[PDB]
Amino acid sequence: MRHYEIVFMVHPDQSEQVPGMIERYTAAITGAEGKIHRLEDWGRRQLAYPINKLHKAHYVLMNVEAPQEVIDELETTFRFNDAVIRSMVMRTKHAVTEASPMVK
Amino acid sequence: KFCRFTAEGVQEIDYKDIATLKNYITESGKIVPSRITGTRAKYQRQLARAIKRARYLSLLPYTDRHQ
Amino acid sequence: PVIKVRENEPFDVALRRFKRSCEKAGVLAEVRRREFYEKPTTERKRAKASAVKRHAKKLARENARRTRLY
Amino acid sequence: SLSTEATAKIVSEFGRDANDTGSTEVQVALLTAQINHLQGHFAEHKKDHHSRRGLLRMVSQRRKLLDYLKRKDVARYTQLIERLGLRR
Amino acid sequence: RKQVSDGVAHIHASFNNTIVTITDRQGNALGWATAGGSGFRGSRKSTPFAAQVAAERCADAVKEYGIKNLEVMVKGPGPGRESTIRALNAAGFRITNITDVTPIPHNGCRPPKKRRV
RNA sequence: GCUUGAGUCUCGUAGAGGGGGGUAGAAUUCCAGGUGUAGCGGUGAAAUGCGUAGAGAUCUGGAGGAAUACCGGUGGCGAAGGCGGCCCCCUGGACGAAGACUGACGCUCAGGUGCGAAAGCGUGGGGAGCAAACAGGAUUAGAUACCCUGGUAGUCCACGCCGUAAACGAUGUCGACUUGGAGGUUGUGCCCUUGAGGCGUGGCUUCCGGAGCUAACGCGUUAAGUCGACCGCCUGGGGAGUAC
RNA sequence: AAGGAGGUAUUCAUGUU
Ligand SMILES: [Mg+2]
Ligand SMILES: [Mg+2]
Ligand SMILES: [Mg+2]
Ligand SMILES: [Mg+2]
Ligand SMILES: [Mg+2]
Ligand SMILES: [Mg+2]
Ligand SMILES: [Mg+2]
Ligand SMILES: [Mg+2]
Ligand SMILES: [Mg+2]
Ligand SMILES: [Mg+2]
Ligand SMILES: [Mg+2]
Ligand SMILES: [Mg+2]
Ligand SMILES: [Mg+2]
Ligand SMILES: [Mg+2]
Ligand SMILES: [Mg+2]
Ligand SMILES: [Mg+2]
Repeated sequence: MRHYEIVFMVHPDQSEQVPGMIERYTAAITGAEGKIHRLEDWGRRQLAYPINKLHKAHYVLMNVEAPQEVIDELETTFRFNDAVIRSMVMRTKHAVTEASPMVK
Repeated sequence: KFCRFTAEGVQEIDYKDIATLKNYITESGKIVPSRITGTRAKYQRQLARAIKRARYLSLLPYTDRHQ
Repeated sequence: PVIKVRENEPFDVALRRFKRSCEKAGVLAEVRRREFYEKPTTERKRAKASAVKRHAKKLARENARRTRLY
Repeated sequence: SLSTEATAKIVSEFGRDANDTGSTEVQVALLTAQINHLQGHFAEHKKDHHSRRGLLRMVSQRRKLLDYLKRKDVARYTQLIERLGLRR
Repeated sequence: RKQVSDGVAHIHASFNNTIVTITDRQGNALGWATAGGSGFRGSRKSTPFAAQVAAERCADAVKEYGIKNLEVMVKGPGPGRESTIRALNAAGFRITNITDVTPIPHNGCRPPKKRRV
């Protein structure tokens, strides 16, 4: 299993749905027996520049150990979901189960 | 001189650490050269990747004439 | 290079500060280099020649700093 | 390249002694598995000339090892090509 | 006519010519002036003095609106690039911001070929 | 038979190495609209050209193509050509540490096969910017040019063909030996890391220089030094890399 | 554009700014 690290920024209007989306993605990964090493909802953060004329996205970070097929499926879900403004998934060698600097 | 990263034995830049990236960018938003900063070459490349990833995630501005 | 006039700041000082900020940014140099298309061969040749010139004079100074001028 | 567990399985299968990795049979088996694996990749990416060069090196190395084994021990050569299904 | 007491001065300073345009904060243009209108032609219109007189002409043009505050946005590699700012200060506006807005590409379109002169 | 050459395995390291697919922002162009008015554009100086049907400028929205500022470095990677935003998938090579393993399995290579910048060709798309040809305006005694305003192939994509470059380090590949210094980059061992340090030990890489070599220029442990193995090539200049 | 200084260039507390 490959360690991934996902950050997906959500439209602030849809901030009330973020725990639901978090639960759905967690359930998918857990159903695929993927580990979840970190999950940190950063909240609204006042983006440096207006993405699609919108500010203050809901960042939400999540470090995961899961297979690549489920990651690809999750990426497709991100692309098709209008709620999430942006997302990025990056491979990592080791699961960094430590506190994030901004949360710290 | 005085490469800051090798002083603490940092393994990776961890782009989420904005404050360090703020030190290593200029007011206009571009990356300060390693010749000026004093960073080692390997950490400089890691720092450049981290800043670019942060710019994509909109934690840092590409330029000051953006928003 | 955004500049905002500080409280109790003279205009001439502000203008000189703005010129300093533009110099540090290197705007004029960038646009001037981008005025015309430089071929990749020309760019590589120019960079290499400049490095050679810099290195040569460094060696020249560091060596000729041990001689009797008079 | 090739995963660790797959390499361990091949070494166990073809090794005269389980820890004898340097065996010519083991090397040929490892090369054959890697060559067979890359067939799908190069079918997908016909323009990957840089990787195909490494593939050619593997093929040439395998035939050199096979020639050496044929010189040294004919029976081992026949058995190995039977195991791996290699034309001559 | 609609007094606003704060304007934006866009100074487009090319090598050949300098165009100064006073506008509202939102973007609607109020008045403009250029060295060509100032009468200088060619080698004389590509000089800082022409930019200064064009800035003065523009300030007179937008004098009707009674603008007091003025933020400056200077753009382009122009010969003067500064004489316009000095002229506006002399004309008697409070300069609030001095901002450079030169459009620098991030390795975009190919520039024209080098001149062989 | 042996283990020193060669190769395999264990753990890590750095890299614009390659292929495929997404995505980001700046910028150019065009379109629609608002504000606003007589110039804009260009040159050594002008004109062609564009603008009262409202240009240029300024603001908002949209479409599209191409390329990735800063970082960036006589830095890195690749056999060479060459490779530069970020992310994911597939994939090649190199190097270091400690060992274990096979046991000469090696080096070179005519024919042969493959890769091979740019321009060019075929079929089908795409087309923002740039720009051979071409058109116009200038310059000049002339200007089939340099300069200016436009501008088609092409530059981009997919699949084929072409197979040439000052494809250059003008230096074939492999191996061994021979004084040094200053750096860069990437590993790694030890010494109290007395905190950014001190002493080693590899790989790749830039400069200076000794013997030696060279016609000289210069090369100089990455040799053009002292040698060994294999291959390619030269025999005065033109005619000619031309004719058949 | 012209003149002066330092270096191969920076360490030179952050803060302030
Ligand atoms: Mg291998
Ligand atoms: Mg031009
Ligand atoms: Mg190399
Ligand atoms: Mg041949
Ligand atoms: Mg071509
Ligand atoms: Mg074609
Ligand atoms: Mg066509
Ligand atoms: Mg032309
Ligand atoms: Mg043109
Ligand atoms: Mg040839
Ligand atoms: Mg070349
Ligand atoms: Mg040759
Ligand atoms: Mg060979
Ligand atoms: Mg030398
Ligand atoms: Mg011929
Ligand atoms: Mg020829």
